[PDB]
Amino acid sequence: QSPALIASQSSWRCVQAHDREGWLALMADDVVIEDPIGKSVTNPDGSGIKGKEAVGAFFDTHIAANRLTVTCEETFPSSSPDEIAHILVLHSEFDGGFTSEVRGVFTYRVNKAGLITNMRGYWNLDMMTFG
Amino acid sequence: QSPALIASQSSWRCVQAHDREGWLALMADDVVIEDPIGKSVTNPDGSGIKGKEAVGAFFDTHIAANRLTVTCEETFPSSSPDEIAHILVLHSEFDGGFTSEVRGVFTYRVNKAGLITNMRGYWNLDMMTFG
Ligand SMILES: CCCCCCCCCCCC[N+](C)(C)[O-]
Repeated sequence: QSPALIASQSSWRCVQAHDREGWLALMADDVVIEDPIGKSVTNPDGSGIKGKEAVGAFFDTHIAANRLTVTCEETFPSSSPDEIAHILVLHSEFDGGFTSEVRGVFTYRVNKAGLITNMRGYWNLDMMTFG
Repeated sequence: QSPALIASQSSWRCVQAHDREGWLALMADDVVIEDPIGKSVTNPDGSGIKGKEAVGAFFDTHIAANRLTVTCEETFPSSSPDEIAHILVLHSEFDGGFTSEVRGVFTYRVNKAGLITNMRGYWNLDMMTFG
């Protein structure tokens, strides 16, 4: 498996399993998570979640006590072992009850070491479904 | 329509019409086209095709003698009006009836003037089909 595919697959696994230290272990010190790209509830100023401290902070307040499910519908390798794209379905479940789901394209970049430098999501709240 | 969506649709129109100057007019002077991301036939050194002079040369090489079609299977807005992703199928025909086809994720970014700064493709020669 390419470094990008390993990292993205390991990323989904840690998040779903609520593995804080495993998730952060996948990340470069200079990581930027734009989920989604542009201004949204999960990217308030559009500049993304920047650095492992911020990423852990996000996990703590927004993943720790919430159920998240990630379904990979399709994977698109590039001609670089370090860059990859996927069609993912994100399903979130807050206690007690409120659900949201969104389907979008997600891009990942890793550095030479195989650590995630970028995760970028193409979706918006107009595309989201609620229950 | 968003600037990103407008620019991407216009890119498809220009390339299919062999409109070299119209295509270049959609681009920022700092444009980088990575089709695909990473080293390949259409990205010789993996650093992409950089700037309008180089893009014009790329057009002369890979588009001017290509019966090229672009089919948009699906579009994925982000939360930025300036960034968007699509699943595209690019069908080429060249030199006496050779045909190639690739289906992949293509991301586009525009600047504040709505001009394309980045076009990036997730595909590799291994996912290409022929005839
Ligand atoms: C079998 C190898 C042939 C190389 C594939 C043909 C290159 C076509 C490039 C068409 C232009 C693509 N794009 C994204 C700029 O529109």
